[PDB]
Amino acid sequence: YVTRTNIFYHASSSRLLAVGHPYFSIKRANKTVVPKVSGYQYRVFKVVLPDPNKFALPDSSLFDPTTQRLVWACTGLEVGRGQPLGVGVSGHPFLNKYDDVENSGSGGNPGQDNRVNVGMDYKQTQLCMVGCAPPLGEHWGKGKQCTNTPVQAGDCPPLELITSVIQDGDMVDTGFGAMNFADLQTNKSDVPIDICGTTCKYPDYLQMAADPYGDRLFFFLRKEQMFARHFFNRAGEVGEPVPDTLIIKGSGNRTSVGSSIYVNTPSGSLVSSEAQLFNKPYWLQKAQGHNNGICWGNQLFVTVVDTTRSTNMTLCASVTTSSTYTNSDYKEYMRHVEEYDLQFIFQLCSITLSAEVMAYIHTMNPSVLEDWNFGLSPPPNGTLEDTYRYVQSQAITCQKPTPEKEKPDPYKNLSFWEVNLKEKFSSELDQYPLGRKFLLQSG
Amino acid sequence: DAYVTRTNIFYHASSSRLLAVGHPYFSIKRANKTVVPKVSGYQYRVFKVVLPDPNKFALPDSSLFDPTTQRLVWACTGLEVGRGQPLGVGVSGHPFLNKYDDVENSGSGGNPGQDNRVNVGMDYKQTQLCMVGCAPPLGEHWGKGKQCTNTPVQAGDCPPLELITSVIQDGDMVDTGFGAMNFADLQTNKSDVPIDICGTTCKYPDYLQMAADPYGDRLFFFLRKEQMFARHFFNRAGEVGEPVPDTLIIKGSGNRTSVGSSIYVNTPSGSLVSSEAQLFNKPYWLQKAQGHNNGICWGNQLFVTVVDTTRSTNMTLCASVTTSSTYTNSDYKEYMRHVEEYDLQFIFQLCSITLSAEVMAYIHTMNPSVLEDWNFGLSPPPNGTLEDTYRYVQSQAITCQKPTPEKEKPDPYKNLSFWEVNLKEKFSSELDQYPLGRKFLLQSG
Amino acid sequence: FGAMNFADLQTNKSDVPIDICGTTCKYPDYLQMAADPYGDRLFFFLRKEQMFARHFFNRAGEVGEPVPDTLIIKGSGNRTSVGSSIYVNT
Repeated sequence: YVTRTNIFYHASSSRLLAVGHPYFSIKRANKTVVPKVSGYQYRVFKVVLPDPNKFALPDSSLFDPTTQRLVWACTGLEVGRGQPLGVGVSGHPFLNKYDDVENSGSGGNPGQDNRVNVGMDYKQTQLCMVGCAPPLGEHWGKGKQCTNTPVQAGDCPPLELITSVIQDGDMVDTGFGAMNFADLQTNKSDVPIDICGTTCKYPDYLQMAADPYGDRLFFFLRKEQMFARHFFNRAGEVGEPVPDTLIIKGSGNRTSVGSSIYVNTPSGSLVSSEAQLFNKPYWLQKAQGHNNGICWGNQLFVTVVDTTRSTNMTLCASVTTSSTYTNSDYKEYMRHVEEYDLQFIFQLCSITLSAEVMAYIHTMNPSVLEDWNFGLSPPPNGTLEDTYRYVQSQAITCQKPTPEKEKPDPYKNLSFWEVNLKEKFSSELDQYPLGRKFLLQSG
Repeated sequence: DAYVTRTNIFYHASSSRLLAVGHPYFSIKRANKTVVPKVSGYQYRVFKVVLPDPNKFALPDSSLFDPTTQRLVWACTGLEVGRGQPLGVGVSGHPFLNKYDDVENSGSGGNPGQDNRVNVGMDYKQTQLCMVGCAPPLGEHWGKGKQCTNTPVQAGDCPPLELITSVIQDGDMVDTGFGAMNFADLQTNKSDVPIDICGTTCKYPDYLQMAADPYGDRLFFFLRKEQMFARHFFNRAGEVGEPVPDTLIIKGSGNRTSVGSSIYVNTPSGSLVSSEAQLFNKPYWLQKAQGHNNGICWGNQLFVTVVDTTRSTNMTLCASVTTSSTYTNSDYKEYMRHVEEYDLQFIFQLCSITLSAEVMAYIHTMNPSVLEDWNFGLSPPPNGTLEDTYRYVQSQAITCQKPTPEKEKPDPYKNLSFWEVNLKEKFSSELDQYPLGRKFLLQSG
Repeated sequence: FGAMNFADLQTNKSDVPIDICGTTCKYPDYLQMAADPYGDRLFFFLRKEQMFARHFFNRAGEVGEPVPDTLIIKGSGNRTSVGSSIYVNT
């Protein structure tokens, strides 16, 4: 039903800032000096693009400027990523830990504060997600216990699966679960320090496969490998005693209980250069969903998260410039670099205009009708109803801080990294490389 | 399969979600009942699919088929496992293990027993599999205790073994490769294996036994992937039992007149995940099956078994019964659960049958107990036939117990238990606005 | 380890091996070469690299900036001492 056009463009930025501290965000209450800039953080970008009915087109002899609209059609998609390779690492300098359970006979008596410096690697991961609708991240928090008996602190609760949109800055889980280590962990010491202040996420694809619009997902790959290195313990008491059915009470020191909690050790394998999905161009020559290149609002969502170039930088600075070697010479400083760019090739679609397909987009999305004009008057939404909002000689209806004002813009508290490229088009494409790579593909 | 006609009717089904969490190692409960059962990654996954009768739905045309002759049924086309968790393995062990010491890097030799039980946690082997069929599958493990019995038994003899072909119930742990055998029976130490394996039974499927009956009620799809490597080596602690023959060894004096370890124990291990090596969310298409059964839910009913190790993570959270204090090791008490996620995405084809005598003979061959659900099976001579003379011997207070013949066999497996799912309700004609029903067009072309 | 003038950024001259103590490592990009519309610096390229992590090590000296007092739970007595969160990949 769409009108496939004839002319293709391209835009790209030149660079994208991401440099600074991997471990955490040091920020004064007056001002921020550097955010937590880490490789493991989710990297979501949104470009803003212009509108093709806004940009005047001189070769418009195909279509009449009243009976038709115009929308872009994203065709060629390409991820720019150009840093040197290398693994990063984090940890916790104070970890609840008895010993290696693998080669040890029994454990000592838990006294006070066996929290020591252990610093651990993470997994391989590379991914991509492209659309004109934001993606959903699925995480958990503690389920509220139901009021049958009063609970004491120190309990196992159940757990609610929480759907949320994905921000920037939050990190991916490393097989430790999309769970609130803010809420569920309560000691601030059991998981590493990079994540202990927050929670981690993961995208659920099957509910993401459950949309009729197609505008949220049409193209997606993944790699993500991992193995487990070691087996250690926690340090503390156990809220659940293991039963005496399948165990035997011993004698002597064996009557003193050993560790029941075991912890794993997530760990990365060898890296690969060849297996990277970066800088291989992709095209929706055919769609898998309901978005046949029809991105809306001149808006794009991209999220690509990587662990491969994750190396964090070491740098020191002298304090006294001493001659004979001391330990009081150099104060430490830790940063970590990231660098990306985005490269995209497009098409157009001139929309045939009736009220039926004007009723189509409302059945897809009602928000962008605010600028999709057609004549603003005859969407006749009005039908018969009693009254909710429009009878105000007030007397029962009141002071109302919340009810209708915080809801209509959903993404304002969604804090994520942004990109503004509303002028970077290109008519001819022999002067741009990846379109020339397309030019042999088109022939 | 050449007696039915492949129709043109194709629908879609969908289960939305299946939330399931629980403690990994054992089940927590009071004395009464379980609200929080033992859930972990390595339990076998027995399920039941339930489909409604196709004749009771108003199919769009009534002329191409005839209900007075035949009673059509669903037929399967292509299904897949929609696994949905972040990838990761969670491990366990047993806090009191039977062991001398390590044999690999033998620093010094041991002397047996004296109760030095060992806390060692280790990983497992890896599996991935999928298995379907209109009848639930049959697994195996080993048994103990019976012989031809000519000789008496002393304290602690050697028993022979016995293979137990048995059904898989859900919650049964899949083995780490040790042995499909009753650990409650053969492992009397109650200490030697990890904690969820100490009392229960691990089992395993026999695929050639699935290849035995040539119908195919237990198999028409069969895909697999497993990997394996063992890291280091152990002993046990105890007594030798059967001694090694010294007829080829040469003994020695000093401390070496004493016996060393003869019992030698592996420590198996797992390799990394390979996310391209999985088999989930890839649409599977079989135009030609492997048994006589070309994908028919005989019973309007199916059985799927798929066990994961990739998303086998354990999960922790810390909690202090204390309000706040200066930090000791006596502050927090710990709790463990284990997340799970499974969903099913289901495409079928309505298939017509025809009624003939050898047809209704063959249903009595296949499962004779099922035609009573069908309606056009009527016996014109009576089966009750007034042998009891239609219940009038005298009924001398028979009324109280007259109803004790109610009805028998309403379930073939009453004591068998497993988790399942209702699917009487999730159907639609045009699957195109559903996911993967557009991928129906790809394979068809 | 990084694309830097290391002897500038490290005044210790002892936190890296020898051939990077007073030198400066570089690494070729692709994209600026991809950006040029002439290609006198690019017409055919390829690469292959493998790496994994052996160990984790530390550095000793003046401490850095710790967390803002809440993600730490303060140790007791001997455990009051806090050290190198400098996490050395290998």
